[PDB]
This record gives sequence, C-alpha cells and structure tokens, in this order.
Amino acid sequence: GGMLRFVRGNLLEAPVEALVNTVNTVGVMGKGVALQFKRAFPDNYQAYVKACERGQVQIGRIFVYDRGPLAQPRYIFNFPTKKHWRHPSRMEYVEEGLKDLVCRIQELRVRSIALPPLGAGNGGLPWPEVKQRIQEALEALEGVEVWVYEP
Ligand SMILES: [Cl-]
Ligand SMILES: [Cl-]
Ligand SMILES: [Cl-]
Repeated sequence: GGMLRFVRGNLLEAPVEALVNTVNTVGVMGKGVALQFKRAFPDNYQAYVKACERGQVQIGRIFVYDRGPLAQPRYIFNFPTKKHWRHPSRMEYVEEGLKDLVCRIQELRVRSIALPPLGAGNGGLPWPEVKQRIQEALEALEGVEVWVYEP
C-alpha cells in the first residue's frame, strides 16, 4: 500500500518511521528546517556534526541517524541540498539526493517517511519541478507511505 501524499503542517509531528532533514555538508544546522531539527533532535545533530567532520556527508549521500528501535521517528535522514549553508539549494543536488533517498528507504526497510519540500519555496527552488522529481523518485516505492510537506 505505497502512497504519496502532499500535505501542510508541522513536519516534526508526522507520525512516521523516518523524517527527512535538509542539510548542508559543512556541519551547521543554523536556519530553516535544519534549525528545527537541531532543536528537536540533538543527538542527530551531534552525530551529523561528527559525520561531516569525517567527510561522510556529501551530495547524493544521505546521512541516516538511528534513534533506536523503540523510537519515533526511528530515523532522521539528513539529506544534503547544498554544500555550504550560505549557498542556495541546487536542483542537481536534490535529484542526486532523491536517488539516495530511495536507496536508504529500501536498505532500512522503512515503511513510512515524511519530507519537507527539499529546498523549494520561499525564494528557493521552484516547487513544481521539485514536486515532479519527488513524484518520479518516490512513487516507485512499494509499500511505503510518503508524506511531503508543502512550502
Ligand atoms: Cl543551515
Ligand atoms: Cl521543520
Ligand atoms: Cl535524536
């Protein structure tokens, strides 16, 4: 029963197994979605900082933090949309990230996941095009309920 739904509300409240946080690769969660994630999920933030220090966080390479089998959300999928926090999000980086998103969902047998609009909206990437790429990527997931929070 896989299904893609586009919704409004507080991403952090989504009642799912995995949340996507939109991040950069330099180890800063200072604004926007990432700031909300830093405040809500401090252990993910520290793990993310260490993964960045190691060079593990790169374009097309989601950094997943596991909060444990009894947690909800269990996973934080730290999705890079840009290198430095001052740079804009870039469409190529969202495209490569969405491919890896599918990879990590499958690897981890995640059955429900919620995403922000991946750098779209409010002066960022064009939402119609981002929405289209999300649809292309994430309607080819069998059995996964995907919730996308609109700009
Ligand atoms: Cl940031
Ligand atoms: Cl958020
Ligand atoms: Cl956490």
